Amino acid sequence: KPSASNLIWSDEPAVVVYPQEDKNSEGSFGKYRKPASVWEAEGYPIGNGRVGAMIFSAPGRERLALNEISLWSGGANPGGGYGYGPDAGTNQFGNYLPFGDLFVDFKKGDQPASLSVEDFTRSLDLRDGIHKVNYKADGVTYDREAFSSTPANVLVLNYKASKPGQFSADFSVNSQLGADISAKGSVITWKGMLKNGMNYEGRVLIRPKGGTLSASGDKISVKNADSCMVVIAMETDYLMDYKKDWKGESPSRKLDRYAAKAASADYAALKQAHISQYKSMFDRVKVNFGKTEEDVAKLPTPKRLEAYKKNPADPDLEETMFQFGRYLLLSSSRPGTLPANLQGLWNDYVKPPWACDYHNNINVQMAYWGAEPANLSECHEALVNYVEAMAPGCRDASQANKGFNTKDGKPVRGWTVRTSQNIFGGNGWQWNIPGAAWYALHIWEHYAFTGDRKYLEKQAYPLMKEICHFWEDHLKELGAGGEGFKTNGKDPSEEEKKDLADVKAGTLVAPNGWSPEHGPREDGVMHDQQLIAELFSNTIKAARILGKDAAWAKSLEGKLKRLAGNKIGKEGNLQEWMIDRIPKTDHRHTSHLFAVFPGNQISKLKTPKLAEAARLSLEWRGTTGDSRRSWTWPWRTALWARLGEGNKAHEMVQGLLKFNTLPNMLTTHPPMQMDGNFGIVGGICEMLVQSHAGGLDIMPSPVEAWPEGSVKGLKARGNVTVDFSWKDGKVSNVKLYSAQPKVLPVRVNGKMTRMKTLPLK
Repeated sequence: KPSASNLIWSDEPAVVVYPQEDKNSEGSFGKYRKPASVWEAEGYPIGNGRVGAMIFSAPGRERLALNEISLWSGGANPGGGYGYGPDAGTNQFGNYLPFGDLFVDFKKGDQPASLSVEDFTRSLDLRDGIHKVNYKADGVTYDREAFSSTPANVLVLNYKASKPGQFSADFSVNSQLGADISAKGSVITWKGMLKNGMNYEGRVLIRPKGGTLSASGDKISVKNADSCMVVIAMETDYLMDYKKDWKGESPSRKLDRYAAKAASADYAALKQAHISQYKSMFDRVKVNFGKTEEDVAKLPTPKRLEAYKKNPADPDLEETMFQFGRYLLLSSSRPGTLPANLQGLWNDYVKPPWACDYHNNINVQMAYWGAEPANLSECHEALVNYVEAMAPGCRDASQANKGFNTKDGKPVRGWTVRTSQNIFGGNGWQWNIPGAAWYALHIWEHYAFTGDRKYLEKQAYPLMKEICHFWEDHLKELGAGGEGFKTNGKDPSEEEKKDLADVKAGTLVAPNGWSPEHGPREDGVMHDQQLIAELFSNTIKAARILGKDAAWAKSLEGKLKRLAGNKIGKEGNLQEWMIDRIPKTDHRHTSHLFAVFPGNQISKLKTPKLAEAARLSLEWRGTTGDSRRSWTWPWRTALWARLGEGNKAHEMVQGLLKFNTLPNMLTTHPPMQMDGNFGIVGGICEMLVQSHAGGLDIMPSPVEAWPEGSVKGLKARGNVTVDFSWKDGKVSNVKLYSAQPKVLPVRVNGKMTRMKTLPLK
C-alpha cells in the first residue's frame, strides 16, 4: 500500500532522452514531442539549495539532469537588453544554464540489462527527501536511492540488489556547453569556462563494493559488483560579491576540499545525516486535510492527477502538493547561496523560457510566499541576501536612466529594477519601477515573522530606507482636483476630471504608472500607490523599532498621508485606477488587490468596506480559460482566503491541480514554472492561519472540501508557531508556541479571545 500522501511516484519507467535533439533515436520521446517536454513532465527533482538533479529512472537507463544554482551566462548588461544564451557575455543579460547530465546504462554481465522487469516503481519520497527505485528481474530485487545532501554538499546515489555480484553499469557524462570530459581511475571530470569568464567543474566519483572498475574512453564501467555508491560534486567560481568581480576560488580547488572525502564515507552514514538534516526542515509543518478514498490513493501519481481532473476529491493529494511546495523551496534556497529562480534550481535548457531568471514582477516573490508562514524562514534569507548584493548593479542602471533624474537634473537616489535580473547585478528588459518596493515587502516580512532585530538593523532597514528615497525623489505632486494629472501623456478629459475632483492639493502619486498588464499608462495606478504606501509604512515602523532617523521618519509619515489612496468606485468595486473605469473584465491580473495580498493594507477585520469592494473586484474578474496560469491560481487562493471565501480559495487549489500541474506535480505556465508550486504554499497557509490584520486569526472561514483536519507548525507574525485541529465547523486544540512568553488576541470560531503562548519545544 503506497503512502496516500507525501509520495510522488509512478509505475512507469521515466522516458530517458538526451537534451540535444540530434542525440535521440526516432521514437525515443514516447508520447512527447521534444526533449524539453520529456524533461519537465517525467523528472523527479532533488536538491540541497545549491546542487540538484532531475532524475529519470528506468530499468535499462537512468538520466540525472544536473544543476548548480550559480551557473549563469551574462553579466552587467549596461544596455538593459534581454539577450541570452550560453554564450552571452558581460554586455548581455544571459541565463541560468544546465550543468551536465549523468547517464547510467545498466547491464547484465556485459550485455544490456533486460527491460523484462516486474513491480517497477520510481518514487520521490517527501518524508525523507530521497528518490527511490525498486523492481524485480530474474529473481533479483534491485533498489536505487538518490539524494542531495546538505551536510555532505554533494548528490549521493546508491545501487544495491538482493544478491551479491548483480550490479553492472556504464557511467557517462553529457554536456550541452562544450565541456571537456575525461575519465580517470574512478572519477569522471567535466569542466569548462563560459564566454563571460565563469569557470565550472563537475566530478562523478564512483564507489563500487566488489566486481571490476575500468575506465575506457571517457566512460567508466562497473561489472559484477555487490553495490555501488556514486557521489556527484559540482562547483563554479561564482561569488556573490560585485567588489570581487563575482569571482571566488577556482572550482577545482573547491572540489579538492570535500568531494573525495564524501565519496570515501559510508553510504549509511551519508544517508542518516541527510535524513536528519532534511527532516529538521521538512518536519516543521504537518497538515492533514482529510482521508482520500483508498482506491484513489493507490493510484500512481500521473493516474491520480488524471483522476483528480475528473473528480477533484483527494485531500491527501492536496496535502502532497502543499508539502511539495515546501520541499521544492527548501531544496532550492538556503542562506549562503542564490535564491530560487523561475524553475527553482532545475533546468535542462541552454536557452530556457524567460532566461530561467529572476522575475521581480511576481515570480521571484511568489517563490518566497511559503518561506515565512510555512516555517522555512531561513530559505527567505537567500532572497534578501541576493537583493542586497544585486543593488549596486541596480543603482548603476537606475542612475544611468536619465528618465529617473530629479527636476534639478541630478541622478535619482536609491534604485529600482528592470523586470528581469541575473546574478551579476544586471537588469534586463522593461523597467519595473515599483519592483524594489515589492522586494521591500519581503525585506520587512522576514522581520515581522522572526523578530530578528539584528537582521532589521544590519540588513533590512538600510535597504528599505534607500528604496524609500528613490520614491521620495520620483513621486509626483498633484494640485487640487487632479491639476497636473496625465493619462497616456495627455490631460484628463472632462468626464475623467470628474473622478479627479476630491484630489486635495499636495497629493503624491507615482507618475505615469501601468496597472499590470492592461490599460493605459497614467498617474497613480492603485498597484503603485499600494506598493509605495506599504514601503513607507513598513520603513516608518522599522525606524521607530530601531530608534533611528526620527526626523526623516516623521517626514515620511507626512508623505505617506499625502499619497493617493484606495477608492471604492461607483459600481462598488475596488478601484484599480484613480479614474473609475469599469470592473467587468476577464483580465488575468488583479494588480490593485496587492493591498489584500501579499500586501497588508486591506483586511476584512480592519477595513471591511475596502475588503467587500476588493471581493467584488475579484468576483467580477470571473474565471475564464485565459485566467489559467501557474501563477494566477495561488494568488487568487490567497486573495479569496483573506477575503473570507474559503470555498473559493479551495476552488483555486483545485484549478491549479486540474489545469496547471504536470504528472510529476510540477506546475506549468505552460511550460513548467515553479511559481505555482511555491505560491500555492502561501495561498493554502492563508486558508488556515492569518496574522496580517492586527493579530492571529485561525481558519477565518470554512473549507467544505476539508471537513476534518489539522495543522502543526505554521508561523504567524511576531514569531509564533500555531497548531490546531478542526472537525464539523469547529476549530479545537488551538496551541500557540513562542520562545518568549506572550499574551495575544486570537480570533477563532468567530470570537476574539486572548491566549498565552506555550514554550517552543
